[PDB]
Amino acid sequence: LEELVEAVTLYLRATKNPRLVSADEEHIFFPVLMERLNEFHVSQLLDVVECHWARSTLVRYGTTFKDMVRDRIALIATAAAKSASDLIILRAAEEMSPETVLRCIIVMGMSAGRRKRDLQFFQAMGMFLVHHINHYKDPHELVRVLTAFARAKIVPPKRFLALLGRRFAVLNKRKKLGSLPSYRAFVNLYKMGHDQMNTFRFLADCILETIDSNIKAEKKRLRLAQLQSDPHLLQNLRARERFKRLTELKPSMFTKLLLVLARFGAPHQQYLRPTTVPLILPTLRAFPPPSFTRLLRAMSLFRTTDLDLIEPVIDFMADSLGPTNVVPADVLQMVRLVAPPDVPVPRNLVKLISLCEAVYSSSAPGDMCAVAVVLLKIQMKDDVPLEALDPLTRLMEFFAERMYLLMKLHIVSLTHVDVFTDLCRQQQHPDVSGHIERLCAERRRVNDAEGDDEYYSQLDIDVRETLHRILIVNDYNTYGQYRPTPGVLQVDFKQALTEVSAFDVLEAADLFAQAFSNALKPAVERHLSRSIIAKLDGGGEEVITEGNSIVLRPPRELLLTREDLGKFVCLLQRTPLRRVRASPVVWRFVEEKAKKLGMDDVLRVVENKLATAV
Amino acid sequence: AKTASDIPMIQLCAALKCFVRGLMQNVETQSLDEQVEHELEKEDMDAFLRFCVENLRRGFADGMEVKCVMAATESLYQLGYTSTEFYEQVARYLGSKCSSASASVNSSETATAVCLALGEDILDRHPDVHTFLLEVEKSGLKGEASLSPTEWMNKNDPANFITPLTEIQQEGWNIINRMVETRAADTEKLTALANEYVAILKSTRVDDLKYFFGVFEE
Amino acid sequence: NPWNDGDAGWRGAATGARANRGRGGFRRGR
Repeated sequence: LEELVEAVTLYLRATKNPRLVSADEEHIFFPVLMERLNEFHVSQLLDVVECHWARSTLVRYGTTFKDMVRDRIALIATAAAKSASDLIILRAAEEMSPETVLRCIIVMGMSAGRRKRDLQFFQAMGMFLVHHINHYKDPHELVRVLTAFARAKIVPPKRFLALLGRRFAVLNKRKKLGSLPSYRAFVNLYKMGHDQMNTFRFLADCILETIDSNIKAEKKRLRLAQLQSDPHLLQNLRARERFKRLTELKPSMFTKLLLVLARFGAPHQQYLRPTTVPLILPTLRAFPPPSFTRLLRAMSLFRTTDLDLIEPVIDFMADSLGPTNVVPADVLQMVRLVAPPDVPVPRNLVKLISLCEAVYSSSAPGDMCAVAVVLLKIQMKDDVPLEALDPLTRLMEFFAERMYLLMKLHIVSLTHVDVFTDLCRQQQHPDVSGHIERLCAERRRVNDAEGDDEYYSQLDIDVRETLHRILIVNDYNTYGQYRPTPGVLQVDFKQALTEVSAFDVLEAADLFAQAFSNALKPAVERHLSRSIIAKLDGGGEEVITEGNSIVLRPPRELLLTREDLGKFVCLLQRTPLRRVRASPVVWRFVEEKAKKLGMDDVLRVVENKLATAV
Repeated sequence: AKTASDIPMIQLCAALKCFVRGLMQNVETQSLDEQVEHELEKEDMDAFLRFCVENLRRGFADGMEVKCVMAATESLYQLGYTSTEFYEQVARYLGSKCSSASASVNSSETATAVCLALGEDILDRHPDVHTFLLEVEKSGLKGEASLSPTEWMNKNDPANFITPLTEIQQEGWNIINRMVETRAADTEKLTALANEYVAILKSTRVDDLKYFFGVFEE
Repeated sequence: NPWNDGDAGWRGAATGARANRGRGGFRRGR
C-alpha cells in the first residue's frame, strides 16, 4: 500500500510538467490503482487526489477516479453515521474526520463543476459539515469552502449559509478575518442568493473595522512622531498604493461594495461619512471612470446630503477633469444628485451648470426629457439666480430645436414630445425664440392631419429597432474607450444584425449619420461593414444558434425593385461606412441587379465606382 | 447610530443621558502614547455627536419642546460639542420660545448647567434667553437631575410603552380589559371593577387613565 | 428595502410621538 501510494503520488507530482505526462505510465498505474482502491484509507485517497492533475490525465482517468473515491467516501461516511447512531468500514467512525471533510471540500470544490453526481455528493458532505462544523477554528478555511462552493455553482441550503455566517461571527475574535477574504465572502454570499442581511452587516463591519484600525494606526504613528519632534501620474500611483495599503482592496472593488450597500438600503452616515475624508477624497483623482460612475450612483442611492463630500467632487470634475473628458452620464448623475430639495446647495453650482452647457453644446429623445425634468427640479429651488438659469433656458431651446428636427424625421416617439411639452408648460419657460411654440404647432398638425398611426407608418419598424440597438451599443458606458465593448454585447449586436436584412441596416446607419455627425464608434462601424459584406458576398453569414454552434446561413435573396435599388445606391452613397462604400462586392452585386432590371444610370455609377476602387 | 431613523426627540434625549451616565472614569494620562489614543477616540465620539446634532437640527426644523432642547444641550456639552454654531441655533430657538414658556415646568439644575454651557457672548447677544434661564434656575423643579433615564423618559413623556410593565400595572390593565368585556347593563360588576382599579391607582401609570375614562364613555 | 429586515423600528414603535397621531378615543382599549 505505502509503496503504491508513494509511486502514484510521485508520478502525479511529476505530471506538473506537460512533457512528463505519458500514456504508457498512466495506463499502467491508474487501472491497477483503480482495482485496489478498496484497500486504501480515506487519508491516502485524499493525498492521491490532492496532487496536481494534468488535463489529459484528468479527462482520461481523473474524472472517474474522483467519482469512485467520492462514492467510497460517501459509503464510509454512511457507515460511520450508522455506527454513531476491508476493515475500513469497521473503523469508519475514525476515518471520517472533520479535517478530512474540510480538505475534501477544499479539493473537490475547486475541481468539480455543474454535475448531478457532484450535486448529490456535495449535499452529503454539506450535511456532514453541519455535523462537524464546531471543531474548525480558522475562518479562512470557511472562506475557502465558500469559494469552492461558488466555483462549483451549487447553492447549499439557506440555514447552512446562516450557520457558516454565525461561525464567522464566533471565530472572528480568536483569529481576525482579513478585509480581502471578507470581500470575497461577501461577493460569494451575494451571488448565491443569501437573503439574510445579518451576514452582510457582519461582513461590512469586518471590512470597516480593519479600515478604521489601519487609519487610526497611521494617525497614531504621525502623532507620536510629532510628539517626539509625470508628477500627475506619480501622484495617482501613490494615491492608489496608499488606498490599497489602507483597504487591502482595489478601488473598483471598494466602489462596487459601496454600490451594493447602497442598493441594499444601508444608511449613508455609517458607511460613507467615516471613509469620505481619508479614503475617497485623496484617492478620488486616481479613480477609473467606471469607479467614478459607480461611486456617483452609490451617493445617489445613499441619499447623501453632505456638502463635505459633494463640493470637492464637483471641484475635481470642473477643474481637474475638464468638460471634454468627463462622460455626460456622470454629469447628469451629479445634477440629479443635487436635484432633491433636501440636498443643501453647494457654492459651486454655477461651475456645474457651465460644465453642463459646454459638454452638451460641444457634442452636437428620452435623455433630453430627463434633462429637462431635472432642470425643472433645479429651477424649483429658491437659491438659484435667474441669470444662472439663463444658459439652461438656451439648453432647453436647443433641446426643443433638436425635437423639431427629430419630429420631421418621424423617428422620435410622440410620448416623449408630450412629456417635453408638459415640462415646458409647467416650467412657465420664457419661450423667447418661439421654437417651443413651433414644436407645439407641428405636434398639433401631427395630431390633426395624419395622426399617430400614420406618423408611425411613415417609416419601418425594423429600421427603428436597428437604430435603437445601434445607439444603445454606441452609447454603452465604455467610459471614454477605457473598457472594450463586452463580448456578450458583441454577440447580441451580431445576432440583431443577422436577423435584419442589409437594406434596413443601411437605412438605419444613414439615419444615424444624418441625426448625429461623427458619432459612430469605429467598432460599431466595423461590425456593420462586416455584416453588410457578409450579407452581400454570397458566402453566407456566421450565426450562433441556441446550441452555441456556428452555422453558415445562406444570404437571403433581397428582392430589390428599380426604385428600391436606386434607394439602395443612394444610401450607399450617403452612408458613413467607408469600407462598404469602397467594397467591390457590393458594387458588383448592384451591377448584377441593374443588369437584371435594366437601368443605365445606376450601371454607369457602379462602373465609375468600380474603376475608382481598382 | 446605525438604527436611528425618525428618532423622537424625547428618546434621543434619553439615549444622550444614558451615554452621558456611562462615561469613562478620568485618570492621569500617560503623556506619551495613550493620550494620543484618548484623542483618537475623542474624534470618533465627536463624529457620532455630529451625527446626533444632525437629528437635533431636524428636530429644530419640525419643532421640539424646551425641555428636550435643554436636555440635549446639557448632554452635548457634557460629552463635548464645541461648535459654537449649533449653540447659536439653540439660543435663537429659545429666544423664539422665550415668551411662550413657563419656568415652573423646566428643571433648575438643567437650567444652571445649560447657562454655564452657553457662552457668555451668546447670552450677551440674546438677553431674553438669559433672563428665562435665570428665572428657571431660580424657580423651577428640583430632583429631576438624579432621576434614572427610564424614569426621566416616563415622567417627561408618558404613553411611550417602551419599558416593561410591573405586576401592578399589568393587574390594572387586566382590570381595564375585563371592564371592557363586561356589558354596559351590568352596573354592579363595573362598579366593583372600578373600585378595584382605584384602590391601586397610585401605583399605575398616569397616562393609562386615558384608557380607563374611555371605558366609562363606551 | 431589504436592510430593514422586517423591523419597522421607530416609525412603527410604541413611542409617544406615534401614539399621539391618532383620534380613536381610546374607548375599546388595548
